[PDB]
Amino acid sequence: STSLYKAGLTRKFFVGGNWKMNGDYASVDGIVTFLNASADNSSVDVVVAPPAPYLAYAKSKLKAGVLVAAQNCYKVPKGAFTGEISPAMIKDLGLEWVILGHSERRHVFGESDALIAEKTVHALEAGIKVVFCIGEKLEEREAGHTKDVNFRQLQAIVDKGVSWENIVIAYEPVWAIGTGKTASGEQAQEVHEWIRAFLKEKVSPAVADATRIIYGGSVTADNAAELGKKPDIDGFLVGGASLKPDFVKIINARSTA
Amino acid sequence: RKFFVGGNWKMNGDYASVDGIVTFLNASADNSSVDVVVAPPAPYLAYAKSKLKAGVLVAAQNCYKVPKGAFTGEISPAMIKDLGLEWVILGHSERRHVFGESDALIAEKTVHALEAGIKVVFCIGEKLEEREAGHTKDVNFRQLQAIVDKGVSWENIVIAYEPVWAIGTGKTASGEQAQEVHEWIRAFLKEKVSPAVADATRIIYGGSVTADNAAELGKKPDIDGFLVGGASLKPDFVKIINARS
Repeated sequence: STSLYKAGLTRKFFVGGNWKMNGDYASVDGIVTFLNASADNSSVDVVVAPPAPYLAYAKSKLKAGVLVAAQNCYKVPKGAFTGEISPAMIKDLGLEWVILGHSERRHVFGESDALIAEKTVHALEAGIKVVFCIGEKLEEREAGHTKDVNFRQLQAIVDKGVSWENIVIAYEPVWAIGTGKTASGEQAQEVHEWIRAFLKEKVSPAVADATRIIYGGSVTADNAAELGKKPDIDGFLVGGASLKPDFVKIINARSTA
Repeated sequence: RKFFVGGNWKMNGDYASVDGIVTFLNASADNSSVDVVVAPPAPYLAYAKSKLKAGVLVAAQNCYKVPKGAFTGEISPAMIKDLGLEWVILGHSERRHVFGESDALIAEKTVHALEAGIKVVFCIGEKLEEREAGHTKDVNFRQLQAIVDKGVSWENIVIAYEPVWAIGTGKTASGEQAQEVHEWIRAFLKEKVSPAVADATRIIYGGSVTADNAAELGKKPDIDGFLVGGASLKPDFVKIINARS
């Protein structure tokens, strides 16, 4: 059940920017410009996810401090899957990150827990790191099933026997995505504590304290500092605000003072 | 109707293998009587566009129904155009049956893509069980009726008939089977749209097309080209492009 003890600050912070279906050469140029000019908050792993057609472009222009990730991928390296990309391609492009299980993939494009778990297992085997997304819908939280949803989504990869060194868990309540309805620091902290409790029992105390757990869902330059006060929130997954200069303010808010 | 040959690389490719394909394609001379389009995986679209001779156009393997928005993992016609491309494959069997894209979603994608000013290779095809049950005509017509219902125009649409049972199995449709379906498709277009559209719309065949059968399939008058998967990854793809030469 939902643990109570707060974690110590023993994990490297993480701030990811998911551009979603946004971007063209000109706008990507603009983003890369403010990202490169930003201070190199070495205390924070910074990752951005451009749409597939702009992955190589972004990597060629970004400073070493900003890593590039794919927004999704499939479960085999090569094959007859029109419209899909694989970890092999991600590696070929010189990238080492991928976002899997994003709310939009699960609820707009119907990706199942099983599929997402298979993708995760394969991506990890390939040597790429994964930002594993989980989260409940408003009706589910109101029915008191926040824990049940997150448990199932996480158990899906535990059952596949994945290792956790290269996994960053992103808790993103569906109701907070692009709605401005940000979870309160308290609400987020309690879910993150529960997630660590889950990891402690399902895996090990070591994994629980080493695994980064970031919050996503209407994170803005104005609430980042406030949310970052919670020891169990190791960073954020940013959507809309990752397309603007405010993304830098969010990174600065998370970095060591 | 000018011959149309498309190469769908599907989820295949890295810089090295893409370079190999670009090499044999660039080595070939252009054929005035054949339009050639290849569809690289999304991460290599720009790379392929910069490396390929002007005679070969690049197409995206899929896209969504809005120009921009919160749809992680999706690309749009706006991006396709920004990349300098003018083609997209929609409704491919793998999207419909492996990733569950509905007839309605595909029709909406098609409407949006055409509105954006890009051309569409609209894919349709029945499964083995549907053909055995006598619904080849029904299934293919239903998939087409979906865009007819949306009121799309057809000047920028190439129809790709690819029976599911013939994809990557080596179980190629015979020339007679394909010709029969393409004739039905034109009848559908002549009735639902117009005689002009029925005669102008290019209908290409896909499903285990190889250098061994392309020449023979190409002799059927209602087949206006091919959509090639596995065979598009090797040099003999050029023999398919020149199927009517």
